[PDB]
Amino acid sequence: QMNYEEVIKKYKGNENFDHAAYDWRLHSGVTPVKDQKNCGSCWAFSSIGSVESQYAIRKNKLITLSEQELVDCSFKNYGCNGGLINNAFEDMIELGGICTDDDYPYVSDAPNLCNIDRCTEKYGIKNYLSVPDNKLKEALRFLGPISISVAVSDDFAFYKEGIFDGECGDQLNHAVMLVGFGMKEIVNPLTKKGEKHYYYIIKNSWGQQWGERGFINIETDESGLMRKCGLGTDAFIPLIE
Amino acid sequence: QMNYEEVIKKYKGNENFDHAAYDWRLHSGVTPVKDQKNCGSCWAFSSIGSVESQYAIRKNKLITLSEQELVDCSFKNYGCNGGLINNAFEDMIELGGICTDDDYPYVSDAPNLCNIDRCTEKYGIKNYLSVPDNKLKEALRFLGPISISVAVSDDFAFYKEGIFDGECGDQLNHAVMLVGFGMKEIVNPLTKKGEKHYYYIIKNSWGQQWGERGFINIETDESGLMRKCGLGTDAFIPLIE
Ligand SMILES: [Cl-]
Ligand code: NA
Ligand code: NA
Repeated sequence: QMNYEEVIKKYKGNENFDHAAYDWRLHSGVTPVKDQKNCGSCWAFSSIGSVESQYAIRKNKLITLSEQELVDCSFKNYGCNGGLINNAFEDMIELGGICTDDDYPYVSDAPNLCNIDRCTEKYGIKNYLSVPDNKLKEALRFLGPISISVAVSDDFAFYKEGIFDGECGDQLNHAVMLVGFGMKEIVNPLTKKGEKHYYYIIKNSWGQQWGERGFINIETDESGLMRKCGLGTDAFIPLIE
Repeated sequence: QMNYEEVIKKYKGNENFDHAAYDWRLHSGVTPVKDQKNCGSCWAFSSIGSVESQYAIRKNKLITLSEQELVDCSFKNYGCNGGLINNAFEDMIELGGICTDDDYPYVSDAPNLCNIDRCTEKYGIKNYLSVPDNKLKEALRFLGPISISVAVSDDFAFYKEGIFDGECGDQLNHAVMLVGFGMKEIVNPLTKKGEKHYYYIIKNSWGQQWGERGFINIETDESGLMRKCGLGTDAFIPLIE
C-alpha cells in the first residue's frame, strides 16, 4: 500500500547512491537469524523480520517479536501451510501489534491456540509499502531491509557459501528478506581477468547453521535489476513512521 | 596475505638474546586486562589485545579497542558462542578499522546489533603473520605479544598468585595471549642445589581482580619449546607496519 515514490522522496536524498554495495548487517539493521524448524512459516519470519529491522533502524531498539503469534492469529493466512507477506502486514495492522518473542515463544508445527492476551506490550506498524520490481537497490539503501519472495530449488538447500547462481524453482515458493548488496571482484578462472561479480544479500529462516551464518548471497548486476529465481517479485517493507 | 618468513626476516636477525626472560609488561607493551564475563569472547579479547600491544609498541600510543564490535561484526566467527584468532584479524582488515572500546563499549552476552558506524576514528591493521610452533620465545622478544590457544583443565581457576602449574592439555578450549617469559630460581627441595625453573607469561581476560593482577605463569624450558597444554598450537601476531 501507499506509494513508493511518495515515501522514497521523504527519505531518499537525490545522490545516485553507491550501487555496488550497502550492507544493513553492519549498520544495525539486521536482527539475529531465527529458525522456522519444521513448520512452513517462512512468510511469517520474513515479515516479522522486516519489522524487527525497522525498529532496530528507525526507533533504534533491538527486539525479537513472536512469529508464532502470526501463525496463530493471522487468519488471512494458513499458518504452517504458507501465507503471503502482504497478508501478514495486513493482519498485523488489524491485530495492532505483536507480542514479543519472549512473551509468545515460537513453537513450530506444534498445535497452539491463538491468545492475543499473552502479553501487554505489543509492538506494531503504522502501514507497509510495496517496492517496484526495479527499485530494489534504491529502496534497500534508504528504506531498509525488504521482505521478498523467491523460487527455491532443491539444490538451493545445500548452499554452503559464496555467490549462489544455481537452479531456480518452479514458481515463487518461499519468503525471505533482503538485507543489502555487495560486489566482490573475482578472477575469470578462464580469461584470468578482473571481473566484477555483484550480489544481493539474503537472510533465510533456517537457523544460523545454514549457508553463511544463516544468510545467502544471490548474483545480480550493478543496476540491481537481475532478480535471479524470481527474486523480490513480491517485495514489501513495513513502515513504523 | 603475509607468510611468516617475509616479515620475520625483516625483524629477527640471529642475535644471542637472553632466552631466559623478557617481559613486555614492563616495557610498555601490555594494555590492562579485560573481562569477557559469561560470554564466549575468548578469541576476540585475545586478538584485540595483540593489536593494543602493537599500537602501544610500534606507534607508541596507548589504545584499547572494542571487543564488542568484533563479536558483533566479524561474521567469520560466532560472537559469544566462540571464534578463531585468525578469522578476527581477517575480518578486521575487511572492516578496515575498529571502534575504540570507548565509542563501542563492551556488553558481554547482552544482545547487540553490529554498527561499524558507532564511531568515527577507526583503528586498523595492515595484515597478520602466523608464528612457528617452536619459535615463541624468539618471536616474543622481537615481534611482540602473541595471540595463542590452550587447554584449560577443570582443576584450574582457583589460582590467586605465584606460578600456577597443574592442569595438562587436550584439544584447546580458550583463547589468550602470550606476553613474555621469565625464570625464577627456586631451591632444590630434594638435593638443595641451584635449579632453574623456566616459565611463560600469559595474559588472560578475567579482569585485574583475578590471580596476580590477571596473569598466570606456565612451566616451560630455556629453549622456549616446551609448550605445555599445546601453548601456541595456533599463534598469530597482527601487523600495523
Ligand atoms: Cl540457531
Ligand atoms: Na537460529
Ligand atoms: Na565482515
